[PDB]
Amino acid sequence: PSMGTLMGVYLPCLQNIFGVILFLRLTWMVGTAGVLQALLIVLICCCCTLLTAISMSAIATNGVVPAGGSYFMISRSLGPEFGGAVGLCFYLGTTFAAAMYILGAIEILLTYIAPPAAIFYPSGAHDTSNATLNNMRVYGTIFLTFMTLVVFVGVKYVNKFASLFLACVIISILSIYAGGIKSIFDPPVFPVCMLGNRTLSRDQFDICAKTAVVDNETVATQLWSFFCHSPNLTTDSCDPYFMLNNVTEIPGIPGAAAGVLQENLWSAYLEKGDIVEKHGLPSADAPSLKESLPLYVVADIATSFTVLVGIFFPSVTGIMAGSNRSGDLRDAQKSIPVGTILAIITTSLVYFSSVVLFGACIEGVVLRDKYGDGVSRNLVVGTLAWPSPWVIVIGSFFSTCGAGLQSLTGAPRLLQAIAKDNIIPFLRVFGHGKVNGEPTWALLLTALIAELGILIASLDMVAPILSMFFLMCYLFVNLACAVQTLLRTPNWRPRFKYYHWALSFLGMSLCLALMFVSSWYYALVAMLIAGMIYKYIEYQGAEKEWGDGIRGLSLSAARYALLRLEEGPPHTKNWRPQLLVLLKLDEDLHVKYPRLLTFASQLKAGKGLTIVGSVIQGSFLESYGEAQAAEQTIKNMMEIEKVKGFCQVVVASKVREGLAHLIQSCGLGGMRHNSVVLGWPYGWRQSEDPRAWKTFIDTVRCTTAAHLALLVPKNIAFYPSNHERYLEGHIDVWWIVHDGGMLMLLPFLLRQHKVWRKCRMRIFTVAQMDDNSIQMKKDLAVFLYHLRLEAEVEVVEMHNSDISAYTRMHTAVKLNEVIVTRSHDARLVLLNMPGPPRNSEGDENYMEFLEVLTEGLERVLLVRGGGREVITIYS
Amino acid sequence: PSMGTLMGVYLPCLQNIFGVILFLRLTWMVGTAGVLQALLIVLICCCCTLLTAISMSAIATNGVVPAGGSYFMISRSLGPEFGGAVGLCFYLGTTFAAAMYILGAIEILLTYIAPPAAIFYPSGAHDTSNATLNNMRVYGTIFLTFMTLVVFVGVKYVNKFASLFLACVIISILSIYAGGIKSIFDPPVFPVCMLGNRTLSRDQFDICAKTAVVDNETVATQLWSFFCHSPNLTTDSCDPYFMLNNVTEIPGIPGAAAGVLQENLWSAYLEKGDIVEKHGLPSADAPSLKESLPLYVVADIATSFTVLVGIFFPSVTGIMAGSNRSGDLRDAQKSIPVGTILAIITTSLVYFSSVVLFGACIEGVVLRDKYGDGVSRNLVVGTLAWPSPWVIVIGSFFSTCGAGLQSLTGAPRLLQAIAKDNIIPFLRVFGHGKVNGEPTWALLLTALIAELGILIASLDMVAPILSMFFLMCYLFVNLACAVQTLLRTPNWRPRFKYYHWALSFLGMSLCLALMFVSSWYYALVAMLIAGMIYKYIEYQGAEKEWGDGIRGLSLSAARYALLRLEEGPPHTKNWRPQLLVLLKLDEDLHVKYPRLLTFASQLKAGKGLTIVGSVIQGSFLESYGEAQAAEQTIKNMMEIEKVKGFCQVVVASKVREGLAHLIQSCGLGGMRHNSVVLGWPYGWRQSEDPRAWKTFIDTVRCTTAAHLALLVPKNIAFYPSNHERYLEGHIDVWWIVHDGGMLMLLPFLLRQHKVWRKCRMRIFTVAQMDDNSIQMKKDLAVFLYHLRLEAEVEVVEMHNSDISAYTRMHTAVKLNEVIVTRSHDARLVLLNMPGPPRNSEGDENYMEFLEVLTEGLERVLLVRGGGREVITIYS
Ligand SMILES: *[C@@H]1O[C@H](CO)[C@@H](O[C@@H]2O[C@H](CO)[C@@H](O)[C@H](O)[C@H]2NC(C)=O)[C@H](O)[C@H]1NC(C)=O
Ligand SMILES: *[C@@H]1O[C@H](CO)[C@@H](O[C@@H]2O[C@H](CO)[C@@H](O)[C@H](O)[C@H]2NC(C)=O)[C@H](O)[C@H]1NC(C)=O
Ligand SMILES: *[C@@H]1O[C@H](CO)[C@@H](O[C@@H]2O[C@H](CO)[C@@H](O)[C@H](O)[C@H]2NC(C)=O)[C@H](O)[C@H]1NC(C)=O
Ligand SMILES: *[C@@H]1O[C@H](CO)[C@@H](O[C@@H]2O[C@H](CO)[C@@H](O)[C@H](O)[C@H]2NC(C)=O)[C@H](O)[C@H]1NC(C)=O
Ligand SMILES: [K+]
Ligand SMILES: [K+]
Repeated sequence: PSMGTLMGVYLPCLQNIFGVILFLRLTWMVGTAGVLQALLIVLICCCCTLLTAISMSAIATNGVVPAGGSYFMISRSLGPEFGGAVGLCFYLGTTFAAAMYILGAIEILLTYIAPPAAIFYPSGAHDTSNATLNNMRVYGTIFLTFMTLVVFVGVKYVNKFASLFLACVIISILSIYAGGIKSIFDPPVFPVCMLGNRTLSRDQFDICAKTAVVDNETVATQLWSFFCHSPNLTTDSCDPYFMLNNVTEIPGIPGAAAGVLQENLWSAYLEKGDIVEKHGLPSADAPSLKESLPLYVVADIATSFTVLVGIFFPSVTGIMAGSNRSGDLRDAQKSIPVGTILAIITTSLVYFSSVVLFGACIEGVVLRDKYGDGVSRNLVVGTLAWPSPWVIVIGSFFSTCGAGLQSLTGAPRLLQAIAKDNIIPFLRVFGHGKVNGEPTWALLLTALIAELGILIASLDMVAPILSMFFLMCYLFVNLACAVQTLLRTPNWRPRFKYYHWALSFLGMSLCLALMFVSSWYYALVAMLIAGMIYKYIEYQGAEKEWGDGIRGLSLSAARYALLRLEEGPPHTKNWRPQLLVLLKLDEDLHVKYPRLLTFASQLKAGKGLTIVGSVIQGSFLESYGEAQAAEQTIKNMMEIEKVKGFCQVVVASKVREGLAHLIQSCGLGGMRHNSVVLGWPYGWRQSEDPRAWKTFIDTVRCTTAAHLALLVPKNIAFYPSNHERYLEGHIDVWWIVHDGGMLMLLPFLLRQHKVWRKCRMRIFTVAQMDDNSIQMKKDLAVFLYHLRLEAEVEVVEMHNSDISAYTRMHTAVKLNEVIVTRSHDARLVLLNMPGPPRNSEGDENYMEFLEVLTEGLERVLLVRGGGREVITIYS
Repeated sequence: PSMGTLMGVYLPCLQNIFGVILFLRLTWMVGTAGVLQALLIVLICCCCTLLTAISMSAIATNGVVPAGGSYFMISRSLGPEFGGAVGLCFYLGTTFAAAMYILGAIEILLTYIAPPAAIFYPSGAHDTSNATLNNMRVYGTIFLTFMTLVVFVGVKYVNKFASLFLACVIISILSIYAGGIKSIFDPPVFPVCMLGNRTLSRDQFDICAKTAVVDNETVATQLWSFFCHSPNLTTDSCDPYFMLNNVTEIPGIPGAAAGVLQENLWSAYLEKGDIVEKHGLPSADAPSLKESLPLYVVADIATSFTVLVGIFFPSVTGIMAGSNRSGDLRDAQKSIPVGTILAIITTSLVYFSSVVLFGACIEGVVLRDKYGDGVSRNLVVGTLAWPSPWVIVIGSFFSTCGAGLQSLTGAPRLLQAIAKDNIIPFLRVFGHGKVNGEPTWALLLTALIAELGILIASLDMVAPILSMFFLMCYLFVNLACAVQTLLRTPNWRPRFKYYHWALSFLGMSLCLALMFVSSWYYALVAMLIAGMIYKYIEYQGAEKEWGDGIRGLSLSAARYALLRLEEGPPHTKNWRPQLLVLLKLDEDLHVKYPRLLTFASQLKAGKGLTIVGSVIQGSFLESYGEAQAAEQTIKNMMEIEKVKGFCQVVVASKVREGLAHLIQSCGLGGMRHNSVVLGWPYGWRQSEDPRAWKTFIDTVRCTTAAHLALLVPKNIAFYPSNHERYLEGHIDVWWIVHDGGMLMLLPFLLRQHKVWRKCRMRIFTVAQMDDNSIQMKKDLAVFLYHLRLEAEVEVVEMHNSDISAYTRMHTAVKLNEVIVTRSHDARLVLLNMPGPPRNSEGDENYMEFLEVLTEGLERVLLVRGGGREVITIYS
């Protein structure tokens, strides 16, 4: 591990991000859309790329930066899914970028260097735009096969050629800028011929004039014959437009001044078939024939803001190239982000400055002319260069061929990596390699896809697909980062100093909008294939890890949610009850109190969680069938009571030991239960053995030991069935000094049912004789009215000296008289359960008085909190 | 509950589905696109509607069909979510349908019945198409407020007017078809004026001729003056086109023959500003001035297939109207589907037949003329009617006004219902109602939205928005049905005889494509708002049911997945191991064998679930802190071993009782554990108490009683840490007569780790002397090669007479000698664990001899299945 930061990540990213659009389709961009819109487009693309770089840096800061490429980092940081989709998108982008590079190199070879090097000439104006496409296809396939053979046998020569090509691009840029600086003092002389208001083409004729002077006489020029098909100057059978307008010679490079910048500062789009047009030149109007149109210059494609953005976008892709040597950096956590960001910044600055230079040095005629038709078949960008345009042409050609080489040697690499990681089946056969490791069948697949792309044979028509794939990958990386940060995933801590999920969300939205505005059907199909591959990967993973069923990807979801649930710290406010239900089974293996199940169902109304549990005496090794039958019958009984939950039965030797074990064993980590529901012991005096009720008390102690809310309804046989409706009544809630957090909440949560909806609460808190409640009543009423739940509230009590719940037998009947006289007709009574016996011997007399505390009442529901259970909403 | 099927669901659905597009913009559809394309569009729309009807019928067959409207049915059948989104989409669709109906009524009143009833006249050709829009806005707002007041005070009159309007529509259709039949014998005389190839407008001038005969002389007509601005026939200062063509009187209704159908059988689109043209009429070519263009007929909008589909789609919406009276049908499960399907079928048949009639009776000129400009300002559809066009005009006007009334009285209904169900907060204030129940502020909201829609003031520009909302609702209902069926959700049993999830998926795809092809930005914004409201509803539900945190919607997901997990029947093939880990804690509350955790981590490699458990002796009521500390320290220790799972600690009085309870208590319903991992007792002879090892044996019995796979590694101290890598070795697997299902699977699952990846399996199954294994070796090799996992396989054994695992002490050493000689150098040894002791007294000597099977060996991993455990992949 020994590599610098400039040599490790800066230079490779710089050479990858720079491309051929800068040398072929940037002056056209500035000319056809104006300086302001050009800067706007560059700014938008730079913004999405920079936000994606921020997200990539956040990814690269997390973890330990596993060695090997850039796909491995994303896969390790974002799970097995979100890696296959982005991997395939990147692969398709690389394999189409190779084809685009081949097409650009072929174009440079054909229209600039050696025009005679053509197979099928486009003879005649008829069917002009087919021979060029056929030549493109032929040369593309020949170059593709030759370069596949070149990258087959040897690769290290290509490896050093990479630095060669970077040097070529650098010298090209410096040449351009030196020429731009020289343009201040004295510009090069590259005249352009002008006819009326439109522009001619100088490649065919020689002199830009109507009539010339030869042999001491005035004679019509070659332009006269080529435009009027009449070698006699007296004929008038040609276009009236030529005889109605008059010719000039405009300097192709006027210099770098303010006026030239002001002239072409505004947008001027065009439609296919129109003529690139000057703005400030005088000209009359007249019709024209159809034979003269071939001897003009014409826009080859309809131009628009969206189309221009789509064409320009590939000129900024290549951000993720600064991770191919991730296993070699001396400092992985630091070098990658700063290097990537600096590379993006310097490319953006060069783009801005070059756009301004083109706007302020070349007029709107040359810039709006692809292929340099208006200027002697010459490259427009090379007109500015200092020594000569040929250095620019050679540098562009070498850089384009080299970029094709790296793309074609890089796509099989990640295809083989994805294949060897074994997440998609057929990639397994697509994965085999040579003895050293160089791919041997994936190269054929990428060659076939590159040939398919070349078959289109149009540089402008291929760039949008490249843009779609790269934008789609960027959308997934941004979305993954944003969601992972927001929803608290474990093992995701991007300790980067300038990261925020809002930035990732904003970049996602911005260049999602870019992806859709550019082309909606390509975006739609890309999204469909990405979603399909994501779901297929998820299904394969579920089949592999789990029992290989259609239920696997539900078990996976449950496990993933339960693992997410561990990161958060418990607990905040807004306490809600979660119920554990304890039942007793008759000697005939049948339930005893289904009304308790009905009550538990109507309290939660099908929300939250409920775990019904039971205990069967006996050994486990000889009573498995009994437990298996009891679980099934409890499951059947729960279905008819409209309660949704889970069941559990544990065979044990001691029933109280089984209950104690069930107290904290039910539920998984974080998915626990919050409260316990247990019944009342009926006829304990009838039974002679204390064990009929002592176990009861024991359970309470455990519920106090585990800090769990305890609910013990009494007279469950009188509780209403799930069918009997109620039309009128009053639910009394006798709040006392403590545990008021939920005593005012249970009526609110229970009101949301078809049974008790008609009733109204009658909270009747005690008014101790020590201090009156004139203002306390107002404060409590204000607190109730501030919350959603509100009802009649009063303050009344008979005595305060008696110490019942202060920290004591007469105080039981003393309050019982008031309760019975004031709440005899109430439908239901919420009441605070007292504390457990102080010592072990205090149990008996305990059971002595709680029942006379509820003697005479029909229905009571004793409640104790024994925990923290703070509440904020509603209550 | 007493209602028929024709009066309950057929007639209301028929009345709702028929609209104003049929009477205003259907002849235009047939004229501008041709019969074939019209039939194709109608077929596509009918297909999506019919598939949505199939899905709706499947929904209506499930459950008990809860009473009240149609929103309640969807909400009950598809959960609280997917109901709010579709509810809001339906509400917006209805409140824009009201505006569209108002606009259609305004147009009918303005351009057909009383032209003078205008406020802002469009004087002059300048700014012509804005005064009409202003008139539309003024009349729209005045009738909006008037109709809001009408539906405010009284509604019963509107209720009977509904049947009135249905009768009006029926009589209108009957009149149209009677006129179509009459067209066979003798057609009505409605001449159209023709100039050359283009068509004039008869509303302004009177006679369609060049020069008339008056006062026994030849005098130029009013057309001469209105088209040449010269009351003298000798002038020639007007359009040359008029002087080079002719004038004819083409019959506007030629009859119903084959030739007329053939003439307009092909598509003919047009662009905005163009003139409708006859196809077979001869005419010369000449230029024209700009003063004559106003005295022609012009297409008011650019026409295309997509635009025409978008305009036509609202003419089929209204399927869900056959569920408003759901709480009153005599038979809910049967009447709704058949009635809805029959209504859709009869509407489709009427649409097809009327399209064919229009194609085969009316020429392509007037059909392509909106507002009937070419025929005396007359409605085109009313030209065919038997008595007179006025009956059609009156019926259309009354039907449109009534449709607006029902839309405006229906939207507040479901708005109030959604508000009262309390799923979105501000709907609470939007929900207040009068004493009877009629809404009082929701009506204000829908009135404002309808006013906003009318502000557009264009019938064609409003229909696509309705189409988008209705299609979005249909997309959600179809997607919900398809996913609900596929993922085996509980409480979803659509017992309909003609339902299949493939149909719902196909309809979803088809009119998702419709929604996107019509307009992509409207579709995008609709999807964004639907997704946002869905997520907001989910978040609010999580906050309400759960502890009101950002973790709520993860608990909800876990619960929902575990509830889905119960429906499926266990278990299919492809057994996979799920581990429960048993640990012993030192007296100093510290772990003993972290190497066991490392082994459990490398065996699963972060897949499946792992539930570590422990047991602490003592009472629970006084040892809570010990358990709380032990759980935390085990959680800390698990993190460094790269194992992901859950922990559980249970305080108990008997350690073996705690283990027995932990056997089946860990995990929830369906999220259970499949196998148990327990260590080996070291130095049992050193200990005098049998409980040091007897408990061990006891655990095995429980694992046999619960039918759970048992794994007991020996010499765990020598097992490698997850850091020490291995370069060479051999993992011996000594398979025996039984339990071969996973003995060949454990090496395959364990191979996928960075430590054991270098090793290779050496399966060495026994070759009993009873029968050779020459062909059995070939069969086993074929079975291995068929699966992914394969390795060296041999057959060897020293004797077969000895009965070791047949159902016995010398047979231990007899096999031990062979094992030690043939597998001494192996890295790891997989071996089949024998059966438990036959009786209780057979435990001791049991522990006597198993160890001689492992005597001398370094690492052994004894395995027993004790279950079913069938495997299909790989193995
Ligand atoms: C030749 O180019 C210029 C500008 O189009 C014209 O030549 C002279 O300049 C003015 C400006 O148009 C003309 O109106 C004069 O008639 C020209 N002659 C002078 C000033 O002596 C002229 O318009 C062009 N030639 C033709 C035939 O159009
Ligand atoms: C260039 O000069 C011509 C006059 O020779 C300008 O006039 C346009 O001529 C074309 C051809 O008939 C018309 O279609 C346009 O409508 C004319 N433009 C008008 C009338 O504004 C032409 O605009 C000039 N081009 C520029 C200034 O870019
Ligand atoms: C209608 O008749 C005209 C001749 O009066 C046909 O000719 C068209 O004329 C316009 C106006 O100049 C041209 O733009 C078209 O190109 C002509 N079409 C031809 C020559 O085929 C016109 O086609 C007729 N339209 C029909 C039959 O639909
Ligand atoms: C307009 O009408 C005249 C009618 O005279 C057409 O002239 C045709 O040729 C001679 C000369 O009048 C007549 O005998 C024919 O009967 C005329 N009609 C036909 C169909 O041949 C003239 O061709 C018409 N111009 C059109 C249709 O553009
Ligand atoms: K690039
Ligand atoms: K309708």
